[PDB]
Amino acid sequence: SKKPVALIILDGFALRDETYGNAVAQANKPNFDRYWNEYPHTTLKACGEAVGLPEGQMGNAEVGHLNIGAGRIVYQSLTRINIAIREGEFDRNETFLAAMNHVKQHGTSLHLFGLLSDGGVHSHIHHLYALLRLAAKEGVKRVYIHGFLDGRDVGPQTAPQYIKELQEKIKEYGVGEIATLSGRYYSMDRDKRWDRVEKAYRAMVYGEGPTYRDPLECIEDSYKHGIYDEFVLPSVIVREDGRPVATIQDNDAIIFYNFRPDRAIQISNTFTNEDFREFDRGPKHPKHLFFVCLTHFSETVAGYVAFKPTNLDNTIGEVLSQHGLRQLRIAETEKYPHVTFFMSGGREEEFPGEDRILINSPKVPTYDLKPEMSAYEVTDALLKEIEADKYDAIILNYANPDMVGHSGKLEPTIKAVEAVDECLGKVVDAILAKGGIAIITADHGNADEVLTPDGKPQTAHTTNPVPVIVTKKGIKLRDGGILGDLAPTMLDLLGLPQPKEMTGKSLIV
Ligand SMILES: O=C(O)[C@@H](CO)OP(=O)(O)O
Ligand SMILES: [Mn+2]
Repeated sequence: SKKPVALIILDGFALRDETYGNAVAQANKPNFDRYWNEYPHTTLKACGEAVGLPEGQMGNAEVGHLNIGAGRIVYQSLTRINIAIREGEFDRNETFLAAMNHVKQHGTSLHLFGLLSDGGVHSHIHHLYALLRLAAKEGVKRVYIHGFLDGRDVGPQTAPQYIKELQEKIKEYGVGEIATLSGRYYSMDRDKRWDRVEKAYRAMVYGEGPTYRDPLECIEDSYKHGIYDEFVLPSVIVREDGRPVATIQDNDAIIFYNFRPDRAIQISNTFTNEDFREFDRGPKHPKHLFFVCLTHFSETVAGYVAFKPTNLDNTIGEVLSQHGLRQLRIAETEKYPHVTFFMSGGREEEFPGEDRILINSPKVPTYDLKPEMSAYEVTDALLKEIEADKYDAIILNYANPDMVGHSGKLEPTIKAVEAVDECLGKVVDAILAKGGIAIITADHGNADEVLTPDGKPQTAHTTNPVPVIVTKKGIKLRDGGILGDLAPTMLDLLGLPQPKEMTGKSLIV
């Protein structure tokens, strides 16, 4: 039948020499290793300019998957917006101005909300300072900030530094008041866990949740309970009279300064959807909100986009489609969006011939509680499909390393890696039996450093290079490649012509 070519992405699996806090190196990976010893391999740059990001910036699932599926260096939003601020164009943004014009003409309020850190994955605090300075320039009187605490793209208990810096800028620009503070767990969920979402929503609209006069005391009090940045309960900052600093009301304007869509869609829909059934918003639910998305989130969001998106044509998925091949995209909840939407270049609709399998991730708050996650069910489901001789190409993502690594815990991250390695063996073998080829790789680093030099949790990504194995004897892979070379390599294996849009180059010599 078919000799399937499979693209296998071991999420957050990177190569790093130091083995201290390196889950990847400490894990027993017989399968992975044997493939690395017995087949052609290399490494690829998945950070900075190589993937369309500023120099020094680390990579992540969105970037990685856009680039991997695009076959070219994809220009990222972070970079694009940093440049706008640099070139004096940010202040001339018609969407920002219209938002500020709105609150001024109708005398409502402007609210700014998003991740409060310099992680650069979902946002950057510097953009917020940019919106605050622009606001002061435009003469907006009432500006309120609703902060989503990080602890995931940055240190786990670094919120206080960001809060302190923000307070300095506030005083410097002369506008803005921190209204609420919520952990990204509740305000930026992407797993459709509406109870978490509702918590954040009700804090911002009804001033419901833990109340404090001082933002810093809110943080310190939560730490005392062992609850850090990422998981802090949506809290409300109150005034001297006990009233909330500010609640979101009819006709106010909202600028969500996040530039990555997966964790922004949910809370955005909660604010803009005329009909919302996931949960009851209650009778005061603010209506007529002038809503601004920093970048395109989804068509379901009844708002405006500051920076317009641009189609990426002829991504691996499209080429496969145009040539009549049947493709499958598969992963569990946590990375389902990446193997589908991002892999297809920011498109949600399946291509003709494209099949998708979604496997539910375990019902646990944090994955360090269940390292193997749902890796076995994914593998099972995939093996059946492989056995049926249905697909010409396959795109699989094992989310374990990144998900468990984000916990900053060494032992669980090792179990995760080993769980993935076991499954990987079963998958690559079955592929080989069908006479196909596999392309083992990753989208970015993480699991390779889940502890700081000092032995403390390291919850973020790394800048280390990712691995690449092509299960085909008799060939050689060139070095110095980048993720944008993977798509071309797959088309090479499939004997399909490479489109002009893909400015990348096959790794096969
Ligand atoms: O959890 C997420 O949304 C990011 C970190 O902010 O991780 P990844 O890029 O791997 O999805
Ligand atoms: Mn991650």
